[PDB]
Amino acid sequence: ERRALKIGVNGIPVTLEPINAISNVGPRIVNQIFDTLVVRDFFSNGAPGNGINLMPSLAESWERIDDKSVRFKLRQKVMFHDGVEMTADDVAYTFSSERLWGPDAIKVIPLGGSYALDFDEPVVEDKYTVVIRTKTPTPLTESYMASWMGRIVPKAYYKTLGTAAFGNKPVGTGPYKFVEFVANDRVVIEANDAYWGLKPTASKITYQLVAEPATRVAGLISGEYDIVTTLTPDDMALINSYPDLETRGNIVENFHMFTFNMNQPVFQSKPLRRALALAVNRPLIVQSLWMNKATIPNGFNFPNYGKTFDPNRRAMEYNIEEAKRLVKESGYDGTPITYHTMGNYYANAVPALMMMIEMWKQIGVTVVPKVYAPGGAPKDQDSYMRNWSNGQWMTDAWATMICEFGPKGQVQKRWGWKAPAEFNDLCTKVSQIPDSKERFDAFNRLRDIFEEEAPAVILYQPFDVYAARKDVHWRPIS
Ligand SMILES: O=P(O)(O)O[C@@H]1[C@@H](O)[C@H](O)[C@@H](CO)O[C@@H]1O
Repeated sequence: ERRALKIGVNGIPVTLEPINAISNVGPRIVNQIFDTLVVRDFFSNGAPGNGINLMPSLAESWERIDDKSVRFKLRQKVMFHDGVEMTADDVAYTFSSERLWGPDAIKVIPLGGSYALDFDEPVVEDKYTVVIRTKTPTPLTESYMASWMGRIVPKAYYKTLGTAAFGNKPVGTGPYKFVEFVANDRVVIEANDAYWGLKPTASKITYQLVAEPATRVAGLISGEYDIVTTLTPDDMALINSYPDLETRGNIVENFHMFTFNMNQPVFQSKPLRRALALAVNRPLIVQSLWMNKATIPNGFNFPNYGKTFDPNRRAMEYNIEEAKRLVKESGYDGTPITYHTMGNYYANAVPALMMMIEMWKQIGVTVVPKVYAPGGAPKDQDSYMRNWSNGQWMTDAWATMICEFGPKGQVQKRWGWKAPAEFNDLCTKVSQIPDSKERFDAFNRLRDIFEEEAPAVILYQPFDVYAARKDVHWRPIS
């Protein structure tokens, strides 16, 4: 009654440490190894899978005490995979200055600080009670605990190994336990029948990298894989013609983009970045490669932001006249610019790049594709243009404009974006004020600066498609 599942995936994460595994490919694995304190109810308030009401998980209950503090009462007798009982000490360590948000924690969780709330040190009240605290007020704590930043780690084991080594031999509380990790190849996990929640329904899960999507489709058809990920609308007709198979597709709260290494002289200033942005004909790409199923957002602005979503914001601009003028102004040499892509790790990455290369040729810029294999990513000094994505992981516009593009983020710190001082001051501002017209307007000003500066260029939200045998009723791919 419990099958061993074989899952053909687009990629494999670089680690299984849950924060450092945040990517398009990590969470589907780490969400089976680890649990959170609370979980989102994806079908609350009539939502078709993107609901936000919070429900108990490792925490049986919780109470917001004040604008800075939330007490969690933990489930008792929850076992980590190595037999150690989870306690409030583990939860406190998970959100500690040492592990997550303090100064030295950046050396090993590079993005921990940028993706953290303004935490203060947790307080352990007793074995099963912990208080999560923030130095300044925020309403986001509880929902943050249901996010991909909330996965609970075992303090003693993790601290002994350290972040990096723990990521190669992870121990969690989740329904599946670690068996093996081969970089750029596979992860195997097995049923944890000591799980505190519903008994696992699969005996084992193997996530196998299959880089080419047509090979993933063919492996589903042959029975080599039970489930495959990261397909496109074009694959659906063929798969659905097999009575034993099916596809599922939906718009995801994630956007595809391209971005720049702004430490490189050719992109240190906005003119050539903005020229490349203004020449992207998004409706043509969507009609050609996505069967008109991918969604083009009106800026860095998504409905899940709730009170900081602007439903009346203007479209992102397409203006080849202005693009040509900026190519001339920038002083651009005609020298080819590389665009690195890890094959089709992002669905339609290579065919979308080929369409954009032609769009860029029409404005006088020569862009060359550099298609590489997993593990073959270039050193930052050899990177110029590259593709990326951002998952919109909070019900607030703080993520990902501030997380990724704010003064504490990687776009400014690692990739060298010298953002206007006004942008960094508005990032600081929205983070210290509550939902209101000043906050809503500040996000619209950040969005405008983002478009004028072009540190990245938003393409669209992909229509994500997965496929599986109909007789495989549980699919651990999100
Ligand atoms: O495109 P990727 O697979 O690398 O994954 C990105 C992360 O890098 C990013 O940290 C996060 C939040 O913005 O969204 C995605 O998961």
